[PDB]
Amino acid sequence: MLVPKRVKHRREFRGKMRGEAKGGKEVAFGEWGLQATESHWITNRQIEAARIAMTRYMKRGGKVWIKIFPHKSYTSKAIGVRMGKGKGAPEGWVSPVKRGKIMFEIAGVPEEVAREALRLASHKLPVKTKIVKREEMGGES
Amino acid sequence: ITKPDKNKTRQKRHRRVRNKISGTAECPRLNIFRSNKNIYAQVIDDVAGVTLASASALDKEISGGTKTETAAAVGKLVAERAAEKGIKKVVFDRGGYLYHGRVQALAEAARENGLEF
Amino acid sequence: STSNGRDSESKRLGAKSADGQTVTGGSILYRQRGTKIYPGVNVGIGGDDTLFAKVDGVVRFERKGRDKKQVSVYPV
Amino acid sequence: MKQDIHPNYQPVVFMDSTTGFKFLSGSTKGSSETVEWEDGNTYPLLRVEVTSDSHPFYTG
Amino acid sequence: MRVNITLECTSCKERNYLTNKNKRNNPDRLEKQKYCPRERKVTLHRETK
Amino acid sequence: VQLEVKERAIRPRSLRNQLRHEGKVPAIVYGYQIESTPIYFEEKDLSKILREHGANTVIKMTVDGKNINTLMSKAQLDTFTGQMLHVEFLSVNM
Amino acid sequence: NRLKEKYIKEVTPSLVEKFNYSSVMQTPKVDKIVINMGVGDAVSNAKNLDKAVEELALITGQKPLITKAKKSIAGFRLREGMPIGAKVTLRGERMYEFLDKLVTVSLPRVRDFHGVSKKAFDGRGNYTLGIKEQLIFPEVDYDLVDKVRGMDIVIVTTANTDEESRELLAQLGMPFQ
RNA sequence: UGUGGUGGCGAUAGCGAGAAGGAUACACCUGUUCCCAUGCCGAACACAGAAGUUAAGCUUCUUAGCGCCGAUUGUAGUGAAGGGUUUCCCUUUGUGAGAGUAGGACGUCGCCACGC
RNA sequence: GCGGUCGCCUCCUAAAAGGUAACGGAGGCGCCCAAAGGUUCCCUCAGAAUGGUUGGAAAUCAUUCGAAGAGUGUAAAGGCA
RNA sequence: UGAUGGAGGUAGAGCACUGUUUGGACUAGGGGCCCAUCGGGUUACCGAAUUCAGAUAAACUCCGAAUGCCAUUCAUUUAU
Ligand SMILES: [Zn+2]
Repeated sequence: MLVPKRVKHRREFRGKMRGEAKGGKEVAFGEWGLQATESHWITNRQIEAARIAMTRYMKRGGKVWIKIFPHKSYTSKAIGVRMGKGKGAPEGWVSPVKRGKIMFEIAGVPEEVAREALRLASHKLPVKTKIVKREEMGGES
Repeated sequence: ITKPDKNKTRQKRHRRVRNKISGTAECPRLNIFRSNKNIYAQVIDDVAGVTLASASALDKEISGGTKTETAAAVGKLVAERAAEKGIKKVVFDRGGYLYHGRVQALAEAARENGLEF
Repeated sequence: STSNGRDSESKRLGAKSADGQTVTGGSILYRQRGTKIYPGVNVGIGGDDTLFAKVDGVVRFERKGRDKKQVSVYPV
Repeated sequence: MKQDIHPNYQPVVFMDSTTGFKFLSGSTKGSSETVEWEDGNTYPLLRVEVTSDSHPFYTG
Repeated sequence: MRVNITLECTSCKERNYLTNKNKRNNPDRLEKQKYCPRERKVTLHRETK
Repeated sequence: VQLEVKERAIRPRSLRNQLRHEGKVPAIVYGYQIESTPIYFEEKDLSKILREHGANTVIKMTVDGKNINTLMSKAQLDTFTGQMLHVEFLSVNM
Repeated sequence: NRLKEKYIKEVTPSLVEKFNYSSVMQTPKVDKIVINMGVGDAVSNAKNLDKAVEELALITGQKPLITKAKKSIAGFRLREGMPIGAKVTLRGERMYEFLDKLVTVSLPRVRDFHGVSKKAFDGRGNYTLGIKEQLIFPEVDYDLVDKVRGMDIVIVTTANTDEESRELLAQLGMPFQ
């Protein structure tokens, strides 16, 4: 149970949510980034697999931009228990992402290792991605 | 230290009394206005906001002092100019004060000179 | 079980007479808790922030500059 | 000035070893001796002889 | 601590009013100036004995 | 100098869903002397203005007339493709 | 008394000759002296407050207030409403008589004789000198004083700079070191 | 015409920053014997005055720095009508956002007295 | 069946009038005040900056900045400078 | 149905308070090791204070839709 990122509570349970679509919320700091094209949950461990697939084949530096935390609690029942009684134990820290967001921004290293490690993290996410720079820019920094 | 101003609190207490009671439809306001060397008193109305009658400090009859004497003179002039228009049931103001010192001097001179309260 | 299973009864607030109407002697207008609307002409406030129409007239709502609202009754 | 609450003091003459700095007040009282016009017509007995040059920060 | 108490009108002798006190504060007999319907004047009312 | 100026209605209605599937640009223009209209553009010419000078060019509106020197204010765009919508202008002139 | 008349004679024209006003209604004044005596041991006994109020009433012709807690600190053992300190103010000659007392009697009878510590500035000239001793003043009985406390005194003027407060109190005695 | 006094109108009235002012007004400043006052305190609070000075308050004027109010519109979202997978997305059709605005904006209107 | 629950009150689910169930998601009640009531007057907090013996992270202060960041006998909402 | 004024915090926006949490600049000089039996706190956090950019709400709000609901000596058409 390798959960990286948690919350200080002030609630325990949350409703099982609903997701339709989002917009905007583009490249801020890195020189390269993803775009999700789906709408699902993203649990704890997938971002740690993203960490490792970033950091190993990003050899010797190059900055990372983790941008998305889990916030919401899952639950789950107990096995062998009928339908009926209250919500089970909080087992999961899961935050959803819809199409158009950016999981990670990347700068500091030329494009080869960038597209490498971005492919290397994308296999350990259930989301088809794209690969975006600061492609369309209203200012030349 | 800045000196806090004084007329601000006086007009605050005006606001509290008017927001308690003005109600001046046919029973207008009496008016109690201080300065250093002067007493101003008017009769101001609602809804239109037009005065009815006043009594000047140092433009008219006699003096007096920081006393009842100017104030009784003002009360006489105000009650007589109210009797000119045939008005007997005015509602007071209070300035920003209690009824002690340049107040009941005006008040009872307005009372027993022929104005019902 | 869980510790839930604890609710009250719906005490049925909300306005019970809209604008442009005519009112009997002293009936309810918009039953509040907490002053959300300050009174106006011919309006009474009871012991439970309920609102009155004394003179039989026309209920209308107003501003208070920017801040909050005023019931207003006007006779014929 | 609220009645019946004040302590006791008068313009007490302050004697000195030099020149008689006799021009102030004091709470404690005593025998009324230097009832004088240029000074208090009160007690002198507070007779602090520090001349303000007894520790002459002003003079040396 | 608090007991259901009735005021006694010491004039007409009728168990007229009713109120509540806290007997940790007041070990006395409660005496106020209240009204009576049978007598129509403000009357000293005591605690029932 | 040689550009595309179309015109629109006050409310073109919920035909606006169609468009986006055609290749249209619905947007805002409000300016300095001439206040404010709706005006279409196309996508494959703004990117050719991006290679003319860059991202801070000089815009001259052509109905074979004089110019509205707009100096583009915002562009935040679509998910899932990343292309042109909501092209706000501002004619901060000479 | 005296220092009013020094303002008449020499101080206020020197303040004009330095600061170059457009009226004497532009001039800084001296108004308040605020005095504080807390105990803290009045958790145990307020008889320190008793004789402290006795000492203060023998200093000037007042009796102070009895200032309560306005907090609740278990570290100091405080609830609300626990009386702590006492407040004396000064006006009139009791300004100037106490000023000349500080010139003449008390302050040149304080051990480790150096003068007056300077840095009480507050930016806007608010010199508070937490006094070491209680036995300084000639009104003090050695046979009554039981602690080795001193005095909290707030002095408030209308001096607008620390330079103005320096020049005024230097022209009212106060040997800054 | 200026001041003072008392009125409404969403601060477009406001905050800042700066410049000028005392005929009168107002306000500070003189003192408390007198009414009254302090959980100490003529600082306020009430009084008895009129020495000074425009210093501050206050009045006029500037200023889009702060703050407020903002069209045109794009788009999300959404009623009615439809279709594929039903997680959702798309389309006919009315109706529109919040943002980011361009700009306005350092007031308008009421009554009386006095100086006039 | 064993467990747990059975009356009342504040929120959310509750689909922007009301209303609307679940062994749904939350908290409290079975009192208290002789003034914590009524009237009439007077006052403005939370904080933050600096100087200041006992005095320290803060006891009492003083000066300024400061729109609620406090309080409102008791649960929660809604109010109230 | 059309016209008219009204009840209000669902949809999206959802930052201003209550919240969650990201990276950049500053820090109060704190916690040391101390160089100590005052030049540096070099160096480790610079955290609180701030402070810039970017997000997140069923028990968040600076704001705020259609649509339904309530009314009208209203207008049309029909039978309630
Ligand atoms: Zn009786």
